Amino acid sequence: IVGGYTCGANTVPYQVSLNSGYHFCGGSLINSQWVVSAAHCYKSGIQVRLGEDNINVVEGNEQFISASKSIVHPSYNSNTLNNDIMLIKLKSAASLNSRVASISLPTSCASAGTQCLISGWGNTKSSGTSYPDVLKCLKAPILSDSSCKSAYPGQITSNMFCAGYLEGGKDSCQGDSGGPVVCSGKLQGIVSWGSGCAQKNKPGVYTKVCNYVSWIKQTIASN
Ligand SMILES: NC(=[NH2+])c1ccc2[nH]c(-c3cc(F)ccc3[O-])nc2c1
Ligand SMILES: [Ca+2]
Repeated sequence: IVGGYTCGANTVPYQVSLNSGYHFCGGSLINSQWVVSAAHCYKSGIQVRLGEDNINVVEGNEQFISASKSIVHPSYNSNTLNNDIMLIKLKSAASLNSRVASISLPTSCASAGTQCLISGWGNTKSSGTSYPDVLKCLKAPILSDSSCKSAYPGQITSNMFCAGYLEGGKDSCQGDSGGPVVCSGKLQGIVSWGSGCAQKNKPGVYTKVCNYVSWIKQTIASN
């Protein structure tokens, strides 16, 4: 997260860290046994780490659970990143409490101008790499579809939306992929891609979760 602030320990209780010997992507807990992340974060050997603040220190509240299976959307296109969503089923259910809690799926899509919270342990520098130990937060608005298509002509599909600042300086970045974009208490986006990080007129692009709620529900119901 570039231009963000320290969230504060366990203030984003649905945030998870996907780990394979190091943090490589974020994710969101949607119920005690499932996590939603980005399809491009897929790899085998994933351990889901819940209740984290400093990912390099066991401070208490952490729950490390192995993934039993990861389900990448069947129509995920790795060249366009269209349908960049994946569901991860945990080997055992997590113990939910005030520090580890799930976030709700939306019933309607969010409008331009909606203010959202983006969080993650990704790079905090736009020019270079500085990875934080604790969770960073960023408040950012959803941009109109015309400004998003004007910024990335021919690369935005109806399953994506832009959020951020066209002046540059505040954005999600590498290491934040798969993490949450929460607006009014509902999970509206998944950190997916962008051109560099916090560059002027190049806002971040997010997977539009409201287009996948029936898919998520039907997939969880059958697995
Ligand atoms: N500017 C952004 N809003 C952004 C967000 C997530 C990213 N994730 C990545 C990324 C880069 C890699 F080289 C490998 C995996 C990633 O998720 N770049 C990203 C850029
Ligand atoms: Ca920790």
